[PDB]
Amino acid sequence: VQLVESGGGLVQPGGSRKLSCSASGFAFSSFGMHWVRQAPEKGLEWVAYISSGSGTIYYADTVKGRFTISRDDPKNTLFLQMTSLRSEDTAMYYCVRSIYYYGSSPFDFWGQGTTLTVSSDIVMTQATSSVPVTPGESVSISCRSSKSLLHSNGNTYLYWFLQRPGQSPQLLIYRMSNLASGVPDRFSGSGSGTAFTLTISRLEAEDVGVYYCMQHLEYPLTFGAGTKLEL
Amino acid sequence: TVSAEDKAAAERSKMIDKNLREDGEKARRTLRLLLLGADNSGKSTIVKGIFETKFQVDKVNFHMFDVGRRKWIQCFNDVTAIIFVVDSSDYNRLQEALNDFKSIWNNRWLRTISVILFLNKQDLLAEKVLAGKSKIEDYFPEFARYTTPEDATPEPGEDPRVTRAKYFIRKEFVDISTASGDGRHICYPHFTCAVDTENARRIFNDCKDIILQMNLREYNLV
Amino acid sequence: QTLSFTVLTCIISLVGLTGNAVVLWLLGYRMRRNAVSIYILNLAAADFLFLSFQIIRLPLRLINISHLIRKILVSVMTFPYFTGLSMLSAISTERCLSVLWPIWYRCRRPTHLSAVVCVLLWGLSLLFSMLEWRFCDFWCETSDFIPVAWLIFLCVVLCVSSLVLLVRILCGSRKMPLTRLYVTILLTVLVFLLCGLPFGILGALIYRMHLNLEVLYCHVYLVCMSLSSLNSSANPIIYFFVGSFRQ
Amino acid sequence: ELDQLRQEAEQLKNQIRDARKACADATLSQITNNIDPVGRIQMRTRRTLRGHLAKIYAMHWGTDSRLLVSASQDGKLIIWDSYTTNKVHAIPLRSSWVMTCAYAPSGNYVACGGLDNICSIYNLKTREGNVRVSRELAGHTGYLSCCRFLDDNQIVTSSGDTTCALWDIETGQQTTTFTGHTGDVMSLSLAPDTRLFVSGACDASAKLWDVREGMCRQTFTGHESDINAICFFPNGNAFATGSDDATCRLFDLRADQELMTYSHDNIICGITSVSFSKSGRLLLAGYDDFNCNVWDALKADRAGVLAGHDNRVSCLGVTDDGMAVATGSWDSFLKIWN
Amino acid sequence: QARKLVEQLKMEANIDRIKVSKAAADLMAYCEAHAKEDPLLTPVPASENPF
Ligand SMILES: C[C@]12C[C@@H]3C[C@](C)(C1)C[C@@](C(=O)N[C@H](Cc1ccccc1)C(=O)O)(C3)C2
Repeated sequence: VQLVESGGGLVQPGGSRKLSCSASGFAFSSFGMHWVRQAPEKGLEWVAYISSGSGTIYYADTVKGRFTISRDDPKNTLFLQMTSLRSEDTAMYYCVRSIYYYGSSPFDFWGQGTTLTVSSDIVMTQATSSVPVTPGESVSISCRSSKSLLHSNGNTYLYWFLQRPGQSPQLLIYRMSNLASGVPDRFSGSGSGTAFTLTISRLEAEDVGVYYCMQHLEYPLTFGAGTKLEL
Repeated sequence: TVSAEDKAAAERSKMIDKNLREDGEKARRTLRLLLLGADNSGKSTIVKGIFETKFQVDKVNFHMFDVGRRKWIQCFNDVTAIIFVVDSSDYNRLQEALNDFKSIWNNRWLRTISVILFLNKQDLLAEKVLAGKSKIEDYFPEFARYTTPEDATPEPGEDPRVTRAKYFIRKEFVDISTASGDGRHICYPHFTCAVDTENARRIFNDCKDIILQMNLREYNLV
Repeated sequence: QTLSFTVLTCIISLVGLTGNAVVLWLLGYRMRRNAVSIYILNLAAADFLFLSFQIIRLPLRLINISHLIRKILVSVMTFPYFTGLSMLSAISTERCLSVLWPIWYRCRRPTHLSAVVCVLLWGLSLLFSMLEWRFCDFWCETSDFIPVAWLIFLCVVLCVSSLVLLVRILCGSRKMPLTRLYVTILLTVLVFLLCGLPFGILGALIYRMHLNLEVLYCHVYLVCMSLSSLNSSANPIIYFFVGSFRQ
Repeated sequence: ELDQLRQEAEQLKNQIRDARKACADATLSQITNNIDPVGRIQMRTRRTLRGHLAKIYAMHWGTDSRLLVSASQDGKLIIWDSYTTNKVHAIPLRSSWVMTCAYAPSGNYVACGGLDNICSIYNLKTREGNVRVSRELAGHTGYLSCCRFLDDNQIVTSSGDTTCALWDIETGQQTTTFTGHTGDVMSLSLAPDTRLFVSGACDASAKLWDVREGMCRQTFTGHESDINAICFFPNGNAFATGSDDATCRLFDLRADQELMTYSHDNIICGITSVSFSKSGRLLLAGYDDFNCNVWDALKADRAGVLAGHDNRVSCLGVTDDGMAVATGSWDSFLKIWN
Repeated sequence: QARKLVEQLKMEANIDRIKVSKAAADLMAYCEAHAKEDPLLTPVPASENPF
C-alpha cells in the first residue's frame, strides 16, 4: 500500500494552494480519509475528514470556512483546497486511511508528508515529556483524559501511536487493548476510564521516539503532547 | 445515543443495501429454464457440475441450465418452465421415457411448473414407418384400434400412415398430463427435426402464455 | 319519515367499517404488496373516511347545525367521494395492461409507479371537489359544469378498459376458467354505474333543477346518500374477500 | 465362494441383534418418569434480518455469539452483526446454486459450496480491504451437502458421491476418504473433542467415523426414509436424527441403541433441521409445515412452537453461550428468538 | 468377492457394550448438573439480555 502527497512550498499570506494525495495498492473507495498536520517543532493536530461515499464531512474550528475537502474515486486521488492562508498554517500535512465496521482497526496507514510554509473539546495530557531509558528494561507511559472515554456498549476509545525519528507515525494499540498487525508481543496497554497506561517489556533499540494518545468518542479528534524516550 | 464509530458502521451498511438492489432489478428481467432428457435425444442441439447457455429473442434474455435426481430437483422450484426432450424414432425405449415423464409431472416440488415437451427426430420416424420392417403395434398393442381423429391438422406433404404414427405418440404423453393435474399447470407439445431453426421462437411464445396465467391468477380474475 | 332512511344508513354503513378495517390491517402489515394491492389499500382508506361522516350524521342530527357551517361539512365529505371513485378507474386500467402485455408487466416496469400515480390522484381529487355544491365564494354559474366532465371521463375509462380485457380472453385458446370472468367483469361495472355515480352528479346539477328546492331533500338526497353508501360497503368483498376465500 | 460369504453376513447380522436385546433392560421413559416437566416454553422474535432476495439455504454462527453467515440462491454470502442488525460484508459468488455454509472457529475464513462440486474458501482479514478467494477444492463427482471446519487448515466435506473427505487446505489435496454409504450423504456433525464425526444418508443409515484412522466403527438403522439432519449431544456420547418419515430419534454410542422417539399423530411432514440446547434438555426441530417445535429431550413431550414464517424452515442453530436461536426460511428472512 | 463386507461386520460386532439403564442415568445427570447455565430453559432478567 502506498500514499504519496504533492503540492506544498512557499506561499505569501493571503494566498491559496491545493494539495493532492494519490493512492495505490488497495481498494480506495471502501476507506475513509483524514488530513493531519504537524507544526515544525510541536505535536499532532487533526484537520478534516471525508467519508466513504462522500456523505459526511467534518472540519476543525480553526479552518472551518477556509478549507475544503474533496475526493475523486475513479482517479484514486484526494484533495485539500486552501483559502486565506495565514502564518499559523505552516506545517507538514499527512494523509490517513480508516475503515469502520465491527472488529475493524482505523488509522492503520499513514503516508509521508508535504511541507507548506506561509511567510466542548476533550482535553487530555501526558504529564511526562522525557524519559531516559536503557536497553533490556521495562518502561511505562501514562495518558489522562478529561471526561470518561468508556461508552455504554463496553468500548473504551483510546489509541496509541509511535513516530520514529525522520519517519511518519504508526499504530500500536486500538480501543485500549488490541494489538495491531505487525507489532511485537512486548507492547501491551491497559487502564480504566480516565486513566490509561502503556507498557514496554524488554526494551530494544528502534523503539525510541515520541508516543501519542488520541480519543475517538467525539469530533473534533484531539491528541496529547508527546513523550520522548531517549537512550 | 450512538458513538462516532458505531455511526460510521451504520452508513457503511446502507451502501451495501443500495448495491443489493440494482442486482435484484437486473435479475428480474432474465427468464430461467431447466433442461431434461436422458440420452439419445439431442438436448445439446435444440437451440442453436452445471453447464449454462444464453440467448435472446425480441429483447428478452434467457438462461438455460443442464445438470450432468430426487434430491437436487428442489432447487428448481421457481423456474419459469421445464424443457423435456424425447426421441420418438426407436420404439424400445418409449416406455422408459413415459415413466420418466410421469415422475416429473407428479413431483411434490413441481406442482406449479409447466413443461414444454419436444418430440425430436421426426425425420427418422418417417423412414421407419415407410420402410415397414419394424411395427409399432408390437410394442404398444392398442395401436390396431387407434385411428386419426376428425381434427387432422397434418401438414400438406405427409403420408397418412405417418400422421397416424405421430398422433398416437403425442396422445400417450397428453393423457398423463390431463390425468391428475387439477388444472394448475399444463403441457405444450411440439415436433422437431434436429435441423429446424425455429425452436427459440417457440419457447418465447409458450413463455408468454405461462406468464399470462400467473398474471390473471395473482389479480384474482380466476 | 326520514327516520327509516337514517336507520337504513346505520345498518349498511356498519358493515363497511368492519370490512374495511381488516383490509387496512391485513394488507398493511401481515401480507406483502403487489402492484394492485397498493390501489386496494388507498381505496380502503377512502372508504373509512367517507363512511365516518355517514354515522356522525345521526349524532349531529340530535341538536342543531348552523347552515353557514352545514355546507362546510358536505364540501369536505365530497373530497373522499372523488378519490375512491377514481381508484376503481386505476384498478381496471392496470388489469388491462397486465393481460395485453404480460412480459412487460413483470420484467420491465418501474417499481414505484404505483405510489406516484396514487398521490397525483389525491391532488386532483380535492381540486374538482371544490367546485360542486356552490363553493364559489372565492366565473361562478358556469364553472359548476366542469366536475361533470370529470365523472364522464372516468366512466369512459372503466367501460373501455374492462371491455377490451374480455375481448382477448374470448379470442384465445381453451379458457376453462371462463365462468369466473364474466361474473367479475359484469358485477364491477353495474355497481359503479348504478350505486356510485348518482351522488356526484346531483352535487353538480342541483341549482339548475330548482323545481321545488325543498321537496327533493327528503327523497332524492337521502336515496343518493344511501346508494353511495352501498357502493363503499360492497367494495372489499368484491376486490379482496373473494381472493382470500379462493385459496 | 460367493454364497459362503453371503451366509456369514446373516450369521453376523443376527448376532448383533442378539447383543442389542441383552443390553436392553429398562427404558429411558421409565427411568425419567419421576422428573418434573419442563413447563411451557414461550419465546418471541427479537430481530428480523432482511436483505436477501431469494430462498435461504444455510446459516452458521460465529464462535463469539455475535456474528453469523448466511447463503441464498441470489449468489450472495452475507455476514451479520446480530446486536445491531448491521451488515459487515457481502461476498459475491461465481455459482448461484449454493447449499451449505461454514464459519471458522478463529474467525478468519468462511466456506461455501453447492451444485458445482467445488468447496471455496474466502479470506476475510487481509490488507487492501477486500474478501477474496484463497482456495478451490476439487475432487468430488457430485454436489456438496455439508462442510465443517476442523481447524484453520483442515475441513471435512460430504457429497452426493456417497463419500466424505478430509482436506489439507494449503496443499489442496484429499488426505483421507470415507466410504461405505449406499445413498447420497446429506449432513455431518463434529464431536466436541474433534476426534469423531457422524453422518446421515438417503439409505436410512447413520455412521460414526474415526478421523485419524479412516474407518467406520458403528452403524445405526431404525428409520424408514431419508435422513436430513444430525447433531451431537453436548456430552459427546449421543446424537439425534431427523427424517422424511416425520420423526426424530435419539441414539447412544456406548450401547448401540435407539433410546427415545419424538412423534405426534398430526405431523405428516418431514424434518429439515435439529439442534440441542446448552444443557441438552430441549431439542429443536424445523419442519415443512412452516414452523418449528420444541421437545423435551428426556420425556418426549412438546413444550412450544416458534411460528412466524410463511414458507418452509430450512436451517437452524443455537449459540455457543446458549443465549439465542436463529431460523432461516424460503421466504428470504432470518429471525432471532429468545 | 464380498470379503470386504464381512470384514467390516466382524470389526464392528466384537466391541464392548454397556446397559441401557446406565446410559439413561448418565444423560439424566448431565442435564441436572448444568440446569442453571442455559438461558433458554430458565429465562434471564431483562438486564442481562443482549437482545
Ligand atoms: C349543500 C346542501 C344544502 C342543503 C340542501 C342539500 C340537499 C344540499 C342537503 C344539505 C345538508 O343538509 N347537508 C348535511 C351535511 C352533513 C351534516 C352532518 C354530517 C354530515 C354531513 C346533511 O346531509 O344533513 C342542505 C346540503
